[PDB]
Amino acid sequence: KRNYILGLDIGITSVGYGIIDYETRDVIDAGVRLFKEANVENNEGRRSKRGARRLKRRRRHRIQRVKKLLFDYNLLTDHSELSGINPYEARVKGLSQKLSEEEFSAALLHLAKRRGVHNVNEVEEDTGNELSTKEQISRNSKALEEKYVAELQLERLKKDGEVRGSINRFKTSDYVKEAKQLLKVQKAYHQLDQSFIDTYIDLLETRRTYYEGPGEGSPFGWKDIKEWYEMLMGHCTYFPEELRSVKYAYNADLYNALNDLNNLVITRDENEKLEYYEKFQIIENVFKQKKKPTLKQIAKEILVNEEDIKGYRVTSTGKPEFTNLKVYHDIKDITARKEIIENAELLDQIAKILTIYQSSEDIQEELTNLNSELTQEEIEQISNLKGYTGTHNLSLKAINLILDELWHTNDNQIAIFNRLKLVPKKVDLSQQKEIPTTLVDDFILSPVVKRSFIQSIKVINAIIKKYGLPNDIIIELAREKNSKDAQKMINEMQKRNRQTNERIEEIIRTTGKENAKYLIEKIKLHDMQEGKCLYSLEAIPLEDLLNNPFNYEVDHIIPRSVSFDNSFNNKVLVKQEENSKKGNRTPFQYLSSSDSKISYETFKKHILNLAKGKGRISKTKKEYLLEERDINRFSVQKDFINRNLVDTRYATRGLMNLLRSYFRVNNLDVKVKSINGGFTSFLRRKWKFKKERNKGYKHHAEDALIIANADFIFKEWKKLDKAKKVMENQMFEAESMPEIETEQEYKEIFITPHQIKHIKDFKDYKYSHRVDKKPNRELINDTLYSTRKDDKGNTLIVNNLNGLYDKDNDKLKKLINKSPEKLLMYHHDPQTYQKLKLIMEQYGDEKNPLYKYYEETGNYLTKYSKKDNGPVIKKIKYYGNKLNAHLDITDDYPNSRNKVVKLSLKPYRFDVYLDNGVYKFVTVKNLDVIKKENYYEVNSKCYEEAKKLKKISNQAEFIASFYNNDLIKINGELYRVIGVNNDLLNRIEVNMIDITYREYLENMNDKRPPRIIKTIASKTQSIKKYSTDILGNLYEVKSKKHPQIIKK
Amino acid sequence: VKYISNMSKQEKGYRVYVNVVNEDTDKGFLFPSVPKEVIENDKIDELFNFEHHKPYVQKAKSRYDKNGIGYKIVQLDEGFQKFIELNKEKMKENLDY
RNA sequence: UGAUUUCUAUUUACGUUUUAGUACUCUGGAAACAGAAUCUACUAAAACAAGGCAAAAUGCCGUGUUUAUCUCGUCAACUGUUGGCGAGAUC
Repeated sequence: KRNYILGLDIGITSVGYGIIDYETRDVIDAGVRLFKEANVENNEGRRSKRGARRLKRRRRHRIQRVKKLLFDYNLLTDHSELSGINPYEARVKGLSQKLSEEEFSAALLHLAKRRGVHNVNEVEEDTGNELSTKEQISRNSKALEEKYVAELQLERLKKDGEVRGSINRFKTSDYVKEAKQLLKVQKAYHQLDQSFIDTYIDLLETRRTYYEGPGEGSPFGWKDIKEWYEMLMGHCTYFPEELRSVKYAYNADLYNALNDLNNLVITRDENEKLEYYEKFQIIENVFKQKKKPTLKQIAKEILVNEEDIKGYRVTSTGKPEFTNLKVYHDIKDITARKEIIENAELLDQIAKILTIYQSSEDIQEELTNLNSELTQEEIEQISNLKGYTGTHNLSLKAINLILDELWHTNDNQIAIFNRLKLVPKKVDLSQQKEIPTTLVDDFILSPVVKRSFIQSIKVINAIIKKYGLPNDIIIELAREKNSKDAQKMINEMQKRNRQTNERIEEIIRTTGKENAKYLIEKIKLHDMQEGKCLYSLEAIPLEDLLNNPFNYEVDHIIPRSVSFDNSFNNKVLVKQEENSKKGNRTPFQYLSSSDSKISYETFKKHILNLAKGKGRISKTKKEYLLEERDINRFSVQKDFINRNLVDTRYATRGLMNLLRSYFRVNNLDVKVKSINGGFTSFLRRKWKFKKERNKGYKHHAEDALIIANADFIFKEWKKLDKAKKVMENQMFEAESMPEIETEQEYKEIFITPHQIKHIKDFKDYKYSHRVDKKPNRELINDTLYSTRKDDKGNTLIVNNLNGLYDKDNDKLKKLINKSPEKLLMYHHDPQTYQKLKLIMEQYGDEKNPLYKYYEETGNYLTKYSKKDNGPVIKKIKYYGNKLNAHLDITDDYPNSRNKVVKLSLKPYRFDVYLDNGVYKFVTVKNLDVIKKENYYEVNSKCYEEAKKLKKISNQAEFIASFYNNDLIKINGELYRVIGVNNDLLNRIEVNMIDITYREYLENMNDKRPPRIIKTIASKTQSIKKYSTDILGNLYEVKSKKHPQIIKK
Repeated sequence: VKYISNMSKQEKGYRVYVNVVNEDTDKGFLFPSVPKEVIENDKIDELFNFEHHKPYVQKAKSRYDKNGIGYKIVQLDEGFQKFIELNKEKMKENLDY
């Protein structure tokens, strides 16, 4: 039960934990929990396919309902036939003559199939054919000023020969007019009720609105407007009764703006912060008068200079980032009536209307039903507003409370949240045994960091359960957002390092030595300052620098005592005397003193001109050099430590707040802290714990252990206690008695490798892998294929070739030059193939010869025709591969002459049996699972057939079953299961646990295939099942013979 | 002994540096903003009342004739008013005054 | 060394393939058309992750998240054997 300093490293695929003894500094344990990287693309695809299924089913059911209606009024029977009925001709004929029952109902069904668009406003950008949907419908309707849709369709069919395509886009209003005229004249001969005509018109021009949602029985649906509204906004994380506000509300905008304002620091003879009256004057005279605020306006507001102002949020380029007033200025540019624009409740209601309502007429009617002073034409102008989406973190009640607290004090959101220490009240943390994991779900985080937080939280839960409540917990979160952002950063790092290496090679070729490679830091610093010291402005020659650097020291601008910043933005290559006279001082606190060189105004001019010069000075460094504040105060140390030592990112902030709140609710005195990444990077560098990391998963634990030691150091020195009291937000009694002063004290307390060897030489790590057992995964590949059975008995898959008139599509030339017998026109249309080959031999110079042919002649290829009236070729079918594994769907297609299949049956698991002393196994594919109402059942018939496939006897003693990453042990060697490679050959694919096999081969520079395939047959000694904890402790597994069939 | 070691004219006042130096210790006090009414009237009695950084403590120099900026260092009892004349031009060189 | 966006709702016009018709081509032919292939196009009906619900319905679910195995079992769903919430146990 020994108290330990728990250390966590949270990444996108790993959670590394390190348990270190509190008072002896020895390593108790260290492990890594692994998990696949979550991705929003999977959910996005599932949602898109669900919507597509909804659309298809709705259209089919609408057609079935029209069919039932026609069967009611005897417009059809169960014996009719419409084989030869072309619905277009009969539909244009119904406008002027009599239609038979068979001719009528076909036109009615063909109308009910494609019925146009109700609201032209909502449209996607899925137009490769360069045509706006709204614009296409408008042009068609302009061509329909004196025509019905049936007339236009049939005349286009008679003129060109095409009806379907991107030109058949109409709006429902016009189809409804045509159907109404048809019913009008057609009513005379067939007995049709007025209510029947109304029912058909309803079935034609009715669609679900975006607020009704799905019907009854759907778990995603609702009952009325209140339920949909509550579901869209969601309950507040703090207030269960009050729902969240819109992201672009008025109160939320003002809250963010005042947070920005309270983050200000102004060098004036008055208070350096912002007072109440000044803030209100700013809101009225600057924020309410200009849409996008600038630093210049806020500067000239209070009679100060923009250059004297510091501490403002920045954009990517270097411009100030101040919160703009969205709703206020979007309304003021329509009406300046003070009663309408000023009333905060009216603007909040307008925001809530514009956000959750999107169709123009509904916005109009629900602003009209917001009874107030609001006029009517103002509603007309407001309806056409754009860009009101998003949901705010907190509710409007908490918004107003924090708004009062922000107006009256000088704190920001961080400081207010740390002060009042409000607890998440969704799930009560008091009568909950373990850490609540559902609290992470309410937070608005990406599923990647959400999964990582759930995993880290459950790891902390297991650690607490198996070892007791800790004393100190420390957590570091990775810089990478996803894998692609990590790759962006890696690419930029390699590119910048290559450029610095090439510049260093140029310098070394200039002077001549290997001496330039060792001076990198200094030489780059000098480079960013045009060979000039900053404290004294004396010239720093590069030749002298290469020769004898010892007089040119890399001084830290803000002392390491308080700043903790060791980044590139905190170094200045200076004369030795300037550094010797600087000491534990800031350039503001030194340059104006006696010991220093040239005064501070000249330096300010030089550094502000250098910051504007070619971006050679970072914004952080520019703020560092001009720190005119007293670092001896507590506020400045708090700011520095919170910025460059604590993870101020919202994700780590929320994880911290959750852990601290749960620990404080149960009155369990446990201190948790978060640490900045660059600080741990400097530690790992100067410790030389491991300069290069290629050993494998173990690295993820290592850093954790490291930061644990970091927390250790923050307990072993009374001087550092202040930092320990800031990294945890623990109340400190004006104390300021103990401190760390000389930067050499920083070097001694931090750089000194205390207990580093025991962290290096550890060889008893642990590893835990994640098991994905959820069935109903991706079953089959989505694309659908046809097959042709050639003279060779093997069946052949037909692949299609699209877009024959692009410019970078040489696939047709490739197919004609490699082996033309793969094309189908070779065997079934040799004349057109000869014409195509002539064109190919004609235009070898161009990449796609057919495109150049079409651009030079204006006619894309025509089929061979005696009268030269053949059709157009747009896609070409060509042979592919054999048909080894496939899902046959011939039963769905009627009397097909070719078998229709889909490819790549995705496997789900595999069950290992032992028959008469030889090991066999049955691969359960994802198709073999039926989803009966959240009850997943393995098909007994298909499973028995799969058993029969391997000739598995009945007396075969069932050994075990294996899902993804369920640990297996064969012949005595332990591996993790990647999955079935080729079930027909009794092969599985496994991998190592402590390292990827690719890296295991890259360590020894082996060129063997980086994947391990094992064969399960008589050539196998034993097969055993092994799992692991969520901490990494290995365990055997009772088979529970009779493998799992039912899945909840 | 208190020496006026460096001065810098600002828009609304003067930045002052004062070294209180005993036999073996030099304590540097930086006053970022001193009102112009106190500077132009040689009101050296109001030095400490203005806000200042914590004193930087170092070993005492042998003498305090000339600092790095070449300004002539004067004693605080002589007043900043005379310092304003000592090196007005040298201060004009480096943009303070 | 250099700062939050999840979940969900509506609809359109495409696309893939089968069947049928037509156009195109190729056999015996003045012709009717007798006949072969389904390459290349147009139109219509239908299927479009396997399937499972439901009974005239602006009908529903099916590629997302959590996923440490298996025990005594209390109390539960159920077409008999798995899921909370606990006690427990691992070559």
